[PDB]
Amino acid sequence: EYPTVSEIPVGEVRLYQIADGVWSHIATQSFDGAVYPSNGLIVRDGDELLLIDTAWGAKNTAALLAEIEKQIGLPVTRAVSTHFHDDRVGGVDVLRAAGVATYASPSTRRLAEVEGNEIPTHSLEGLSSSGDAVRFGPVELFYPGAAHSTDNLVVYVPSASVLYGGCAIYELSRTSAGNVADADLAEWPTSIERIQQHYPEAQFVIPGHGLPGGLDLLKHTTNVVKAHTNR
Ligand SMILES: [O][B]1([O])O[C]([C][N]S(=O)(=O)N2[C][C][C][C]2)C2=[C][C]=[C][C]=C21
Ligand SMILES: [Cl-]
Ligand SMILES: [Cl-]
Ligand SMILES: [Cl-]
Ligand code: NA
Ligand SMILES: [Zn+2]
Ligand SMILES: [Zn+2]
Ligand SMILES: [Zn+2]
Repeated sequence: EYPTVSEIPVGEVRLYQIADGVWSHIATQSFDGAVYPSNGLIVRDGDELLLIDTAWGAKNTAALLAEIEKQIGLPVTRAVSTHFHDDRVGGVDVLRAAGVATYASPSTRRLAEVEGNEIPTHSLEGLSSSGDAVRFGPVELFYPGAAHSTDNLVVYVPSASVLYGGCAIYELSRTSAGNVADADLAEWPTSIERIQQHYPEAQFVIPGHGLPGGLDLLKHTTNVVKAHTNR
C-alpha cells in the first residue's frame, strides 16, 4: 500500500506508518521535466515529533505540516536535513516559521550556502568523520562517508529497526544512477558497506525516493552505482 509517484499530486503529502511511532512522508516534485516521488521520515519523540527532511519545497512542506497535524496531531519540534539538496532543505524556512528547530551538520549547512539552498539553523556536532554516529532524540544519525553527496547522513530508528537511507540509497525500481554531479561515485560503495556493517539489523530500509524494502536495497544501490561508474 506504499504510495507511488502516480498516486500523489504535486503539492500534496501522504504519510505511511511503518511501525509504532514511525512514519514516512511522501511528496512529489517536477524536476528536469519528469515527476519524482520523495520520502522523508517522522519519528515520535515522546509527546513531540522529530522530522527527517523537508517535503521538497515550501509548498509541499506546508502541506506536510498540515498532514502531520491532521493525521498524527503532535507538534513537530525538531527537524534534521540529511544533505544540502532541495529535497532535503527546501522548505526549511516554512519549518522555521512554524517554530520547528531545524538542524543539519556543519558540512550540510555550508554546502547549502554554497549552492543557494535554505540553511537549517542549528549545527549537529559529532558527525564530521566517516563512521561517526550520534543519538538525536529517538534516532541515531550516522555519517557513512561520501556517497550521493559528501555530507549525506543516514538515520536509524532503534525502536523499530528502520534505516532511512536518504538519497544514498535507491529504491529497487531505480536501475540507473542519474545526475551524480555532487556524488562521490568512487566512495559510494564503501560508504554503503559501512552502513551495512553498522546497521546490519535493519528490517525496513527507506530510500530517498520510492518504495521501501529490506536490506537488499543496499546491495541494489551498490550495483546501480557501480554500473554507472562503468559507463
Ligand atoms: O535527489 B537529490 O537530492 O539529488 C540531486 C540529484 N538527483 S537527480 O538525479 O538530479 N534527481 C533524481 C531524483 C530527483 C532529482 C537533486 C537535484 C535536485 C533536486 C533533488 C536532488
Ligand atoms: Cl530554533
Ligand atoms: Cl531550539
Ligand atoms: Cl537522486
Ligand atoms: Na543519486
Ligand atoms: Zn541530493
Ligand atoms: Zn533552536
Ligand atoms: Zn534526493
